[PDB]
Order: sequence, then C-alpha cells, then structure tokens
Amino acid sequence: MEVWALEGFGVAHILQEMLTPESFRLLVRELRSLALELNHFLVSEKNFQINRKEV
Amino acid sequence: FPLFQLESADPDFYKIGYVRRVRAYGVEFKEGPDGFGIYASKDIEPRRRARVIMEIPHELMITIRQKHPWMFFPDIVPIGHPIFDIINSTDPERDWDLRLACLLLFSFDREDHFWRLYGDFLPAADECSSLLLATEEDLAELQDPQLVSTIRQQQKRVLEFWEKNWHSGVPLKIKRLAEDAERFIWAVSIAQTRCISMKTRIGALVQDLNMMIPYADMLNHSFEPNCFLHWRPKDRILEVMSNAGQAIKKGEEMTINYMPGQKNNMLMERYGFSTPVNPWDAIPFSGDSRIHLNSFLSVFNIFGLPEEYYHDFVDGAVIAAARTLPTWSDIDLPPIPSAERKAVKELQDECRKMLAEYPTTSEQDQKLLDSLSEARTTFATAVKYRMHRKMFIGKIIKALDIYQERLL
Amino acid sequence: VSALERSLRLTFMDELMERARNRDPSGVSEVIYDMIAAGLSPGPRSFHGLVVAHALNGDEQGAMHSLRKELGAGQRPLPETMIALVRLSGSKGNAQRGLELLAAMEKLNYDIRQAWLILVEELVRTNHLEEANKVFLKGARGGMRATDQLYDLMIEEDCKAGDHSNALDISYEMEAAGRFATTFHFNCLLSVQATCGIP
Amino acid sequence: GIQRRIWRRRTLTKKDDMLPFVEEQVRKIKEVGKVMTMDIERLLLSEDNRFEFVNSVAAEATEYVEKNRDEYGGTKKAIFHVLSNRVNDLGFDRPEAYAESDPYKPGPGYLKEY
Amino acid sequence: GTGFNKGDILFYHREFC
Ligand SMILES: Nc1ncnc2c1ncn2[C@@H]1O[C@H](CSCC[C@H](N)C(=O)O)[C@@H](O)[C@H]1O
Repeated sequence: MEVWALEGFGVAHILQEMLTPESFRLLVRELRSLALELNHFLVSEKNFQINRKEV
Repeated sequence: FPLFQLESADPDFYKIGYVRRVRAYGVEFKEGPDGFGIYASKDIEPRRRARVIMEIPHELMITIRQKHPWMFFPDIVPIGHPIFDIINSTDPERDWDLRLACLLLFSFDREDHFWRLYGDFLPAADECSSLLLATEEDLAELQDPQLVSTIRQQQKRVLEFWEKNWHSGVPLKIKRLAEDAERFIWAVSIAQTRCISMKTRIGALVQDLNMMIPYADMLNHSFEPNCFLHWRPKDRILEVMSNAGQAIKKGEEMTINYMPGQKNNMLMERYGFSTPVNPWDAIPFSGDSRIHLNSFLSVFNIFGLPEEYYHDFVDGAVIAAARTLPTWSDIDLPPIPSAERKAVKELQDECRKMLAEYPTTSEQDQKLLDSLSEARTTFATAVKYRMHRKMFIGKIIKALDIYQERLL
Repeated sequence: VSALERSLRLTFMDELMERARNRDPSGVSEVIYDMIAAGLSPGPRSFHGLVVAHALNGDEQGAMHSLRKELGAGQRPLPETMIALVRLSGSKGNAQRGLELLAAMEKLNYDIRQAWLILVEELVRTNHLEEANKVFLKGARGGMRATDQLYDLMIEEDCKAGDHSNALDISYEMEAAGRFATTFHFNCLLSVQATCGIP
Repeated sequence: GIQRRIWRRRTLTKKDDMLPFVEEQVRKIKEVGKVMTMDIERLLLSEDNRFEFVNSVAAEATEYVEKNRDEYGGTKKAIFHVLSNRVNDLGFDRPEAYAESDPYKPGPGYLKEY
Repeated sequence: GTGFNKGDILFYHREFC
C-alpha cells in the first residue's frame, strides 16, 4: 500500500530510493533453476541497436 | 550627512482595480496631454527571466471569441437579451469591432460591471485618436487617398450598423446603450484602438479572443517594446512581463508591440496613430537603381535575417529603408563604388521627387502642430501621419548619403 | 579627409573592386601597393576586395593569408568579409576552419547566427553531411535557432542517408528552440524506423 | 482635442463602494517557513505541469552543488536556493534560500528548545 | 509522475606598431 501511495503522488525518484538490483538479479537465478531465461534488452531510440543488460 | 544635503493619474484609477486584485509592480500610471501611459516608477533591474509588471484578473475584462460562435468570457449577456441578436447579426470576419462595441456599451449599462467605473478613464469622443471620429476635413490632412477611402468605408460600415439595429422599434434596454450614432461610433473607436487579441486557455478550452483589458490598454505601442503580454491560464490572469534580461530605467515608458510587421497606414486605420521609426514602412521605388544590400546593412550595423533586422542615427527608419530600398545581392560579389554612387544619386532624386508631392515639408508640419490651439485630436493625428512619412523619406536621403561615403 | 584624398580613394577603390569582381587576386594586391605608394591607408573594404578575389577563385590559403594581412595592418574585418571566408571554408569541407572563423566573429562581437546558417548549408551542398551535423548541433546546442528551411533540410538529408541518430537529435533541438515537428518531419524518421526490424 | 497645452484630466466621476494586531502571527509565519509555501504555489501557477516543474528544480539544484559543493548542506540548502532564485527572477524579493537565524541566542553552545 | 516521458585566430595577428 505504501508503494501505491507513492505512485499516486507521482514521486518516481522517492519510490526508486525506497526500493534500492539484488531483488531482480536473484529472481533471474531462481528462474534459471526452472530452465527459464529472463533477458533484459534495451533498444536504442537513436540507432536501433539492442543491448543486453548485465543481469 | 542627510541634514546637510506628465502628471500622476487619478489615485482612484489604480485603486478601483487594486481592490479587485489588479497588481502593478514597479510602474505607475501617468497622464499627459496626449493621454495615459505606464512608466517605471523605479529602476527595474534585469533578471534571468521576464519580470512581472502588471497582473490583471480575467473577471475585469470584456472578451469575445474571435471565431464563430460568439461566446463571452466572462459571460455577462443574459440569455434572451436582445444585445446578443445584434452581436449575432454581424459579419464574422470584418465586424469584430462592432461586436466588441456592443459588449462595451452593454457593459457600461450594467451596475456591477467594472467597466462602468473604468469607462470614466477612457478617452472621450474629442480625445480619442481613432480616425472613425475624424471629420472629412481631418481626413483631408492625411494626404493619402488610400487611407482616406479606407476610413470612409469604416465610418460608413459603423454608421449603417447603428441605423439598422438602433431604429425606433428596438426595446428601451437597447436604445439606452447608443442613444445617438456618435455614442456608438465612439464605442467602436474604443473597440478598435484598445482591443487586444490573444490565444488563451480558459479551463480546458483553448480559443482566440478579442479582449478589452483594463490597465493593459494603457500601455503604449513600440516596435522595440520592453514588455509583452502573457496569459496565465491557471488563475486566469493577464501578465504584463518586461523582457528578460532588459534593464528598465526609472521614468521609462512601458510599451508593447500592438501590431508586429504592420505599416503606419495600418496603425492609423486601427489605432489612429503613426510612428516615424516604423521598421515596416515602405516607399514605392521604380527599381531602376539598386544599392548593395549587404553593404547597406553592414554600414549601419543592421544584423539578422530580413524578417528580423535589428540594430546592434540608425533607428527603425533605417531598418525600414533596408527593407524598402531597391537592393541587389550576388552572394559575395563586391559592389563597384562608382556604380553605387549613380544608384544612390538616382535613389535620392526619386526620394526628393516624392517629397515634392507634398505641399508642405516635415518641419512646416511640425511647426503647424506647435501653433495649434483649437485642433481636433484627429486633425493633429492626420498631420503627424503625413509628417512622419516625410521624416521617413528624409531619413532615407540621409542614410543614402552616409552609405555612399562609408563605401570608401 | 580632404577633397583630393576622397577623389583618389574613389579611383583606387574603383580599380581594386573591378579586379576583385574580375577574380584577379594578383591585381587586387597591386592596387593595395599603389595605395601604399600614394600614402593612402588600406581600410577594411580594401582588404575585403582582396579576400573576395581569393575566395572567388577557390583559394582558401590565399584568402586566409589576406585576412592575416588585414589583421596585421590593424584593420577590423567587415562582417561580410568573415562570411566570405566562412562560406569558402564550407565549400571545401573545412569545418574546423569554418568554426575557427565563427569564433573570431564572436570575438569581433559580430552576429554569428547568419554565418553559422551559411556554413551548414555549404557543407550539406558539398556532400559533407557528416561535418554539417557536427557544426549544426554545436550551434543548436549553443542556443542558436536555425531557419525552418534549414531544419527541414537537415532532418530530410540525414534520413535519406540512414542517419536516424542525427535526425532525431536535430528534431529534439528543433522543438526545444520552439518549432514543433510536423507530419513531414515524422515521416522522415519513420522512413528509417521502418527498416530496423523492430515494429 | 489639442488646446493651448491644457487638457482634461480623467477622474472616477462615479461612486465605487469597494474603495493591526498581526505582528505575532506574521513573525510566526516566517519562522515556520510558510512564506516559501506561498511562493511554491505562486511558481506553480506559471507551470503547465507540476511534475516537470519538480524535475526542473532538481536539475537546477544539481547544477548548484556541482558548481559550489561546500556552500550547501547546512544553513543553505540547494533546493531552497533554487526556489528563492526563481521567485527573485519574477522580480520579487526573498532572502537567499529562505535562511534565517535566531538573533536572541545566548551565545555558542545554546540550542533553542521546542 | 516525475518519471513520465523520461523525466585561435585574431591572436598572434595584431598590429606590430
Ligand atoms: N506610440 C504611440 N504614439 C502615439 N500614440 C500612441 C502610441 N501608442 C499608443 N498611442 C495611442 O494610444 C491609444 C491606444 S490605448 C493606449 C493608452 C492611451 N494613450 C490612453 O490614454 O487611453 C491609440 O489610440 C493611440 O492613439
């Protein structure tokens, strides 16, 4: 409910501080134990090149 | 030690607005023989951003939509009032001033309306410089047949509208607005000379409005203004903002640009005044002789693109001369001095040929204005108009002489 | 200035400017030495004819040398004189020299907006689009606002060459200046976005 | 119109009916920082979107700290400096970063107790 | 909220005098 209240105010940077990533990096490894891979890709809006984030 | 060392307007002028949330910062309203004005009461130091000079609440204005349908903001006309039918019968393009005049006369009749009080500080019929109030003899002093015919059509259009809508059978609530044609002509004159057109957002509705804005219709015109108007949608306040980074001295007049890019004949048709330093005034040349545009601009330090000429003797008339003189340009080809002197000489002859069209000269008109004792406001306006044009042509002859010599 | 001095300057500047327009830098140099022999001091407009004569005959080194003569003589170059050098540098693709001259005009307290507009168009015209983008962005990020004609030129030429990164940078600066993008500008970006394989 | 010059001064010539113990309250308003609260609302009246106003203030505050690191974090706060500067840019007058101090402090070591 | 929408000539060329 605290996350919802912060989102309702639109305080995006306060929410980021209060959440921080180890929570997501640990999630990827547990999904890997089930033979699933979760890759995070960034597509550049300038040259359309895809970057695989180090997760 | 401290022991050994233009009249101010009526104090009630600012007070009636002030008690209704009008705020003025660092400026004072001063009155002279030529009319009201806004002057810096102190040294307005430059800042990183535009400074707030005046704040005018929306509820003190008289505004109507520029485009059909006609809605009033704030809505003051009651539903079913016959004044709306008169407003609704107008030409959407040409009769914007008639619509504002009907609203203005209607506003004077309302007991609670602010312009009942503010209307007493508007120029009277013999004090307004609008050419709608000019007699046929005042138009004879313009020495401009095109402008005279334009004014006569304006006066004809305004008069016929009153005769059609203020006949004998109209209700008393309509008769008492404009009991005579001169009363309605005066209202249209106020509408033309004082209307401010802006794009505004009111709530969620963005629209173009023709606005009668008190205390902002006291700002005089300048083609190099130190102030500009800014609508603040959130609280519905018109802001008068001084230019960012521009220092304004105590006593300096606060001005806005009424009509960007418009010639003096347009300023005369709308506001009944002209300026000798109008940077958009034009003079009809034959084009047989042309000077070097790049040289002329650099001699007088006129920089920027043609539509945004500015000066780093040189004033708006020299900028106007650059735009109106016949010019040639060949990228970076330099001009031959002996061929440019022939053009300058021939351009000066054509400038003197046009000064000889006027029966009098510029200084004779200037001394005529000083000798006046019982002259109508429009008569002096008509003389100032023709004198300004003579001053502009004379400025071109001087500028060409300077340019011809600085080309060595 | 006496009447005799004015009479000689007219005929000396007549001969000088008739050889600058004749694209004869050698002749324009002879007249300047004729002025020195007569005792007349060459002003900014005499060295302008020397710069133009070299500039018209695609001679960047001689025109730069003529500018050094003008500066070495203590004269102040005209704003038009610098524009002739800036436009010449762009025609040869010399963006570094074009930017050095623009810095000089700012130092001389001139208005570099018009000369910056000329420099970018010369590079685009002479197929130096890569150099043009570098010069354009530096001016745009520096606060100068380009013409709507040049904005439409830079966006379209970049998208025809498949350079979406520069075309997107410029269109962002175009709106920051105060000119909002229209359907034309978006259609230029879409022409490249449709070929990236990511719908 | 023109008469010699003598001219008619414009006056109200019509009736407008629309025409002291707050010292403790005023001084408390400044002490608690309510003045900046009104200034923030004043600045937001000139802003179309309050979220971009917050981002712009933070961006300007970051520039202050990079420029002059040691002057912020104590009595002068960078965000308060930005807000006071933007009020002064409108032409109004505010103290720098809204910083004020107690003049009746009985020397060093003494903390005012709430 | 605040996260919406990504949040030398003329030198050494003087008059000798
Ligand atoms: N720059 C200028 N030169 C001469 N008259 C001007 C002017 N700017 C504004 N005016 C006059 O002011 C009118 C616009 S309303 C401006 C206030 C007006 N002086 C008044 O006392 O009510 C116009 O009709 C015009 O006659």
